[PDB]
Amino acid sequence: AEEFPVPNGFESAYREVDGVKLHYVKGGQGPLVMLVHGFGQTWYEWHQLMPELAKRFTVIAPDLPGLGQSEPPKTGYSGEQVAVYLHKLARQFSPDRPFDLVAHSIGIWNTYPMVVKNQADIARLVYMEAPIPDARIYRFPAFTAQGESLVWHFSFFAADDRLAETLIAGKERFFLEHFIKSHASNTEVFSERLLDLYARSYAKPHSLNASFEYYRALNESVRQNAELAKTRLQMPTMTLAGGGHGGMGTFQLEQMKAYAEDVEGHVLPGCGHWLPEECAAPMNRLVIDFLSRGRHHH
Amino acid sequence: AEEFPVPNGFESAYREVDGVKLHYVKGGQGPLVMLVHGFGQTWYEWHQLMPELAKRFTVIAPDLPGLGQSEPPKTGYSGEQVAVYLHKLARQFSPDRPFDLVAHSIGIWNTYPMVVKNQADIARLVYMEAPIPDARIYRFPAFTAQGESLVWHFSFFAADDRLAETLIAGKERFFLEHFIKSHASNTEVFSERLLDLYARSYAKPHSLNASFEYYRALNESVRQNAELAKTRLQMPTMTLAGGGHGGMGTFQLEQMKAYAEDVEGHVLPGCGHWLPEECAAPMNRLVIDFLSRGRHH
Repeated sequence: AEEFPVPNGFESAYREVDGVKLHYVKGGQGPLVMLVHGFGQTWYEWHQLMPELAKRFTVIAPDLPGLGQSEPPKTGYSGEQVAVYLHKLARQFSPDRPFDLVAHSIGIWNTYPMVVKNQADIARLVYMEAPIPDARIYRFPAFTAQGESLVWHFSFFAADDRLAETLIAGKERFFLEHFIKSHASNTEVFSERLLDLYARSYAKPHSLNASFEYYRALNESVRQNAELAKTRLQMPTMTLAGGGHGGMGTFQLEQMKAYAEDVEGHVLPGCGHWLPEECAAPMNRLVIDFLSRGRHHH
Repeated sequence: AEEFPVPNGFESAYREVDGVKLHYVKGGQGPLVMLVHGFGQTWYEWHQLMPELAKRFTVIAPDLPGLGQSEPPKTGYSGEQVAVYLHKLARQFSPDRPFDLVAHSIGIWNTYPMVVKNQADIARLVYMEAPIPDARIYRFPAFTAQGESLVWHFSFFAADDRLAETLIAGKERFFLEHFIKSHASNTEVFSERLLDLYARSYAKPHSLNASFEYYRALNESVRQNAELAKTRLQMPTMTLAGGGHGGMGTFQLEQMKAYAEDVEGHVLPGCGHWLPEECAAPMNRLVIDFLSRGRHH
């Protein structure tokens, strides 16, 4: 059985990486593009982009360790630790040439270290909708004049005593609907059915815990990145962010300018945090065009 | 039936104020001092201070509307609305003389408007461990280099769709122990027995909901106070804050300086948010001494 429907022409499969069984969905032909999902979701957030991208590239979309159908990490949930798994997975499929990387939400946290440490392995980079973990995250407000702030969940999820697991267990669907809609401009794109699918996946006990362990390691990731960022990124990079309610707006590109020498950014009006679903068509177009400036299958 | 044990020589009673039945505990004789508790607690947080103050003052400690044994407010949960109930309650017991006020946590939110609107009724004021609702609250961080921040719960509690009640219902005792200890320096004073008492009170469905309605009204309280703060407080004021884990530190006094002409402040080392329980000896002493500068028994 599969947690999410696999697009025609794609395969659902697994690979062991450093003793951890990673799930991914793969299809297409040509140079490799790895798509990395974020919190509250799985490989499936990429299911609309995948068929289009697969016309020109080999596309792989893994589940992050502990989430979807991937085994939890055996090392830890810090960015540097998780990035090893994703880098080695990509290298299994693209040993002889650099690959492209697209990441959303905590997919950014879990890839930045392997990007900065293995720059020759990364042809082009697309990051969307989340800060790279650094001191900037300590500036986001706890509360706003309009109500709940964007990232108070960083504290909720990082809290000890299994605070988040304990409160959310038995209420996973309820919580995820609130969380998704509070970070969305276009809530309509999230059908009750789609919410059901995502909720059932992250409700698996080890996945509910894994979700929050990423946040429990966030300060460690910030400290790791303080050292890593001494080396700027040199590959062509694009950032995307939502310009509507729930989105990062200008923050995404502005932060990335501090990390990357060669970066272009777009803010998508009318879209929030969940770009692949809220603004599928324009997001897909921007990603496909940016990656197609490089070598690919015709 | 009582949720918490009354100190010897005190009485547990109720007063109807504007159609709302308020619970309070009262004892002593002399000029009136009203003690107003905050979130996660009830009048009981004052139970150690109460007998000491009662040697020189008439002491009243009410339960905030909807919390402890008090009915929910009929108007609303904004500071200005709740302050009416508390001002009227105090004035029933001290109709002809100013009274003293001590408030902790959201007790501050629920008293500030009646202090600024009725300055002649307030002889001396002690505020501890919470911001007065104003624009400064939007500057607190969501996350810190140590972990969870002081006031991320403002967002959690204010969130739509009854987010906090829905998640916390059935898990009130677990949640309260985490919340209290995460905001404490001296966590050891929160025995399982004491936590059981506080949890059973706020787990009453209407109390769990009321708790969060104060936060859902927070932005309204900020808007209210923007107008009220055009007049500085003129009565003697003291602020207390914890200097340990979970405490407000220097913020308490620094904010109060913008509100009060006559203010002295203290930061208590090794103490977090829960001053009456974490640091009873020094906190009680500071409060008794400050209030005893004025007329007492």
